[PDB]
Amino acid sequence: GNSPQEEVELKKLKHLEKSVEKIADQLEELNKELTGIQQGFLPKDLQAEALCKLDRRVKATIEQFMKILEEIDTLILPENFKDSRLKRKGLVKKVQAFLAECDTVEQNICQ
Amino acid sequence: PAVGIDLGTTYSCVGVFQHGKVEIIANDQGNRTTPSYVAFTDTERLIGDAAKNQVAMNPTNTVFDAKRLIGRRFDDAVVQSDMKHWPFMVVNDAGRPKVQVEYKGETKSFYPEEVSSMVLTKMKEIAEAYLGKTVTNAVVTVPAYFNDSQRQATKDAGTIAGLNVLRIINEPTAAAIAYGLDKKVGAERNVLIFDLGGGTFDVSILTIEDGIFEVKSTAGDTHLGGEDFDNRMVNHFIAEFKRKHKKDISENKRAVRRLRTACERAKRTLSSSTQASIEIDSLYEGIDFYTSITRARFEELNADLFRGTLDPVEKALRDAKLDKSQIHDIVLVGGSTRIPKIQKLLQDFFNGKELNKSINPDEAVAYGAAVQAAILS
Ligand SMILES: N#Cc1ccc(COC[C@H]2O[C@@H](n3c(NCc4ccc5ncccc5c4)nc4c(N)ncnc43)[C@H](O)[C@@H]2O)cc1
Repeated sequence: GNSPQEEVELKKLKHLEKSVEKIADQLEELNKELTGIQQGFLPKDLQAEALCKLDRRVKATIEQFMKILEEIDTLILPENFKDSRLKRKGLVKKVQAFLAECDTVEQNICQ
Repeated sequence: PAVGIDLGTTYSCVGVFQHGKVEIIANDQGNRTTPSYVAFTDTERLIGDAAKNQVAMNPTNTVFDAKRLIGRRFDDAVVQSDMKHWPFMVVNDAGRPKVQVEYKGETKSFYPEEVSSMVLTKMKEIAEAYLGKTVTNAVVTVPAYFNDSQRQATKDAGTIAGLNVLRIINEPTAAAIAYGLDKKVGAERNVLIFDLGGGTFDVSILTIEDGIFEVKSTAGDTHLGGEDFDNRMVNHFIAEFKRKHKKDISENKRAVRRLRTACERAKRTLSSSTQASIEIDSLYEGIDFYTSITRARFEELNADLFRGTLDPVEKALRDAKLDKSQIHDIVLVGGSTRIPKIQKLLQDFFNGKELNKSINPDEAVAYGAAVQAAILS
């Protein structure tokens, strides 16, 4: 059943999972800061300046997820590699929901 | 120590002739070519891989293609038409073109040669980081069709970069020098240099006699490359997804990008194998896209475009007053020349002639420049 070969693939996707987790925490840090700025602590001209800074970081984050997707898309997983295929699919779908989270943010600020 | 620099429109490459051998030098990222990219941000100026990596997050402030502007007037026909391909802004200033960007709090403009000198500095530094010493002597190549304003503004970009430009040498000449075509025995040779990259196609015919070079003609297409061949495969797979799923993906930017990135990679695979497989999970509305493409099908998608490369070639021969039998050497330069069908179309137009192609086609020009830089040093 379980092949030595599939451990190579599972290891690849584990390393990609951790990268996703690290971008996801940058995304976490974006909402935590957004909130504080989205509460009129400073004048509107400078609040906008903070929101644009925040927006450029949303863009970095989106671009990092995108590069993750491009790496996953180099994988060819045999139909028998059921564990790799399920972990690849989970990861893609997860990144995509983080990407939807990023779109919520940037369409809301620095327009 | 002297280095040879290919200052390409999209990529640059640096080589050093040392220990009787050309060493093509990798940058800090381990890449033997470096993107001709400069990016202006909130806090930093990025050059090379760092600049091209953030192109999606900063399109209007990432400058590339400066080689297209260098040495030209703003009202140059070329300048106006290329400008329609660029997401950054180009401006007129006393008759000469300038690129325009927000370098943070300001809003700055650069002459194409200032951008080209940033790229040369990076190449200079790549060489110094590998050699572990100062690099100042360099040959820098230019296209055979470059005018006096174009060869000079290129030489000045070098100078500004702190380089001593020993010579400005033509790219086709440099490729010839790479294959030791100038070392040949007796009578005068006609060499066809067929240069096809990701973005430009250049045909040049030279004469070599007693090692002395002469440009006879130039031809090609300013906007032809592997970029165009990827698009034929992209449209093929968009049609396929519409067929199997009744779904139109082309307005999902992230899906089109995934697909395209996978397509240029499949394309490269197809240069050494006869089939390429693609698996993209959840490409559009959660639908997985598993597919493959044969080499013959890839060739078929691009049939007109490949065949069309032979037209510049015939124009070149006409303009040089030569018959295709009177070409003694054909040299392959540019990443796209790795495509078997292109090499076979060329192979057969010259009635089976045999091609010079053992030197990495992306690297041949820097390779010839490095040979010549050592000789000049
Ligand atoms: N890293 C890197 C890198 C180095 C050089 C290039 C220049 O290539 C210019 C064009 O050449 C095309 N090309 C190239 N380019 C060389 C190349 C090498 C490694 C790469 N790795 C990742 C992405 C692109 C790569 C291109 N190889 C081709 C091949 N084998 N068959 C058909 N076309 C090929 C590319 O698709 C481009 O359209 C592009 C990227």
